[PDB]
Amino acid sequence: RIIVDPTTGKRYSRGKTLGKGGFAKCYEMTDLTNNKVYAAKIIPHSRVSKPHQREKIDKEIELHRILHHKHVVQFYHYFEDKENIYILLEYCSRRSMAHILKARKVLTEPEVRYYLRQIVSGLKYLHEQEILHRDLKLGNFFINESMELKVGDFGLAARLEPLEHRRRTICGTPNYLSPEVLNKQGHGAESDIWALGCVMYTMLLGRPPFETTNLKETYRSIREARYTMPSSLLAPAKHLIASMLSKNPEDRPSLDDIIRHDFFTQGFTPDRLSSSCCHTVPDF
Ligand SMILES: CC[C@@H]1C(=O)N(C)c2cnc(-c3ccc[nH]3)nc2N1C1CCCC1
Repeated sequence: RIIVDPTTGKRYSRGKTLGKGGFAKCYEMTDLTNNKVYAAKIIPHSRVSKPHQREKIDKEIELHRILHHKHVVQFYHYFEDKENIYILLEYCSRRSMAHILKARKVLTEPEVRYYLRQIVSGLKYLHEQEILHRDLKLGNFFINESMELKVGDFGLAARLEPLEHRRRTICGTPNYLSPEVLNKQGHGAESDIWALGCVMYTMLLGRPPFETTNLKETYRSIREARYTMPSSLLAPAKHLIASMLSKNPEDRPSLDDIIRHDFFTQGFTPDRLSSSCCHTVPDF
């Protein structure tokens, strides 16, 4: 099916569906004037009839469209017609880390380093733009044909705010509540670091350190920041976790500290991961 941008003339061809993405039905979409394929979110205006949800996509678009980095999903273009909003994004043929971890249960340490370095690279870029991601999770780490990771889905993302004027209410329903957010202190860069600690734990163990139901009954455990540290973890992995999930956000490492931790520096990390790793545990 041909889709024409009524503002420009520009023609696109819609391919196969890629699945549901919240407000969006997602599809392959080819720009006919370079012949490049994008992963597109197609959102009917009906799904955004309320002013707040209209503001929600507008914000996502506004923030995403200015980002350009190798480990951030590349925003291509957006337009609207009478029926839909179209957001064309970098096509990532190997799905997400959520799909990979579902298949693998647990990843090897060199793989954890491989993926984490790339997450840190993209997050660094974001934090220097003073943009907070606010929903870092495995499902938002998109993987391309060449096994390269891109951080995406900027649907809870916001610009950084000083504590004195900051939003103190929970924004959306993220995968990993910090202590500070649960203490009504709002979400800072350190809250993304939380969230990375939770990610690393999950990559190595296959389950999160705290419940992810976001039920009020879970709040005390998180805000204590007391959890099980399984013995199966190697010492450096344990130590790095342990710092990222510091109770006081001020005690958590910087992004530069994180990639220079013994967990990264004292182990093998290979330059390129094979696609078999979506599948099968790699060779020693
Ligand atoms: C468009 C939303 C999300 C996404 O944000 N990107 C960048 C993406 C890239 N490639 C793909 C992709 C290429 C081949 C299959 N999916 N998918 C992406 N998704 C999916 C679509 C359905 C749920 C999340």
